[PDB]
Amino acid sequence: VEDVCTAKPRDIPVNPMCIYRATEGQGSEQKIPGATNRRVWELSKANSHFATAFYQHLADSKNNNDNIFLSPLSISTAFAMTKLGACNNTLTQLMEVFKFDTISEKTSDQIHFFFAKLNCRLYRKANKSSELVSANRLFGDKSITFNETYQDISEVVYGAKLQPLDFKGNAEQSRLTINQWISNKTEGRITDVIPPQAINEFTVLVLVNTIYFKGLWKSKFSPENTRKELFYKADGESCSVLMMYQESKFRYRRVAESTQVLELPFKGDDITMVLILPKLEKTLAKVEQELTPDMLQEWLDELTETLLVVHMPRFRIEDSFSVKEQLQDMGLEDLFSPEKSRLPGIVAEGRSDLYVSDAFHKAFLEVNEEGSEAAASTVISIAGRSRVTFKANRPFLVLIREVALNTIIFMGRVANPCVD
Repeated sequence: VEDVCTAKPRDIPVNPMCIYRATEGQGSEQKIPGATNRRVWELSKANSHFATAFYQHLADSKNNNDNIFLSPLSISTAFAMTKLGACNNTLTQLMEVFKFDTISEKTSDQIHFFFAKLNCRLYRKANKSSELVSANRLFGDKSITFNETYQDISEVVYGAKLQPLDFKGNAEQSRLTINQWISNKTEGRITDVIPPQAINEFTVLVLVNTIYFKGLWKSKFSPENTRKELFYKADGESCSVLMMYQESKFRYRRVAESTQVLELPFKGDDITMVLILPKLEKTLAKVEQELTPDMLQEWLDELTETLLVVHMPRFRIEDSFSVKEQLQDMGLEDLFSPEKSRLPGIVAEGRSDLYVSDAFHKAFLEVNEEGSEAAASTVISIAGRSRVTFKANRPFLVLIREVALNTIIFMGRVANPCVD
């Protein structure tokens, strides 16, 4: 069994309460993937536009000397899970902000199928490759009878089991139970996401998503060619880092405005790490400000195995934030206003007032001699009740693609590596 996605020949129970809907029309392409639904391609593309669109926004909100790291795929999954229960305008905005309107189908109900199609085609049993894994769960207050078909399109399409907690009474204790589920599901890395008073008396459903990844480098680094070196911080100050070094053949190009893009694949070429180390004289800010997921030229043009002598800090960056600030700026407004939020698919017995009170995300990355472990979580809580050389020793951005499907699984700016 490997879920609904590729059952046998098949069909799924997907039909929520409301449906939205003319697509983007120009571009929003497909890799000449003549196959029935090769929508999953345009889903990954839509998803990756939101990833760039969400980073450009978060990076602007974040002081340039801070590290950023998120898993745009975690963020698109946890909200497409919530768009099941949405309706009317809340739905027009979830389709619009997360770019789901770009997938060429005429109806929002379809996107859910295509997400289970790309998820099955992503966390698959790769007994060589790596460890890319996800776990979605819907925890709701024991006292609310939840909507039965919600409950189930979630079992099928997202693998999200309902778990009753006693939010209403024992909410502080309930926060500890979800926070620990996330710990377990990310191999103890994304610890305590949900901040101290985020869940209380009136939380109806907390829904959580996770994504964990471990991968060994193809071309490992030697613990002996690991000297300390200065990393010249984003602010022009510097710190001592344990800087890894190796000589190898790797995909590479020096792209627009001498912004070097390296791809270092993990064990058995499915997942890679992309590093964008922009020239000395530039500022990573510029390259952050003009990022466009249709700058995939950058990525796909370095199919030129090139002999690098690579220097790279081994670091550990950990980060968390509120997706509610930046999504509001992105345009998702109705979903968070108790006034304007329309979500009738989630509750049966009340069915009405529910809104997203806050929405969190925490992330992790340890890159090191033998490989890297990344982890990520999102919980959206809802309430209402009813010898060329590439010496990366200065800030750079990090992508972690899953090549086959092209899905930016994680994205970051390691701007200060001498943190733990």
